[PDB]
Amino acid sequence: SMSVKKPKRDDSKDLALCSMILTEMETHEDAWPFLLPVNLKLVPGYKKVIKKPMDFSTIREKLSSGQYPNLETFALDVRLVFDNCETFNEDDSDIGRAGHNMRKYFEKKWTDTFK
Repeated sequence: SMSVKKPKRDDSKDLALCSMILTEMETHEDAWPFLLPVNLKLVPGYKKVIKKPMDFSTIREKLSSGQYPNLETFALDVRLVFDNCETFNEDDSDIGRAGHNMRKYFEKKWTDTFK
């Protein structure tokens, strides 16, 4: 509360470490469904159904231009990528499996880096 603060957690490496994690996700073999925005002209249903589209390229631009105020807003956009994938794709499809694999990959790097 006012003039009463918890000890200062060092956040000075967060930017660099989120960039490294994002690099690792970009270079995973199963990243191909997620590298670029879904083409809303060519994919029927996507625009109406997925209220907040997200992809790795868009996360990378936001990261590079100071649009994440902290590491939790970064993790929210990564998870949005996988939540959207589950909304639109069957679990037993190549894309559906890609999304489960990538979420698992991400959540392990996140825990090992920050928890």
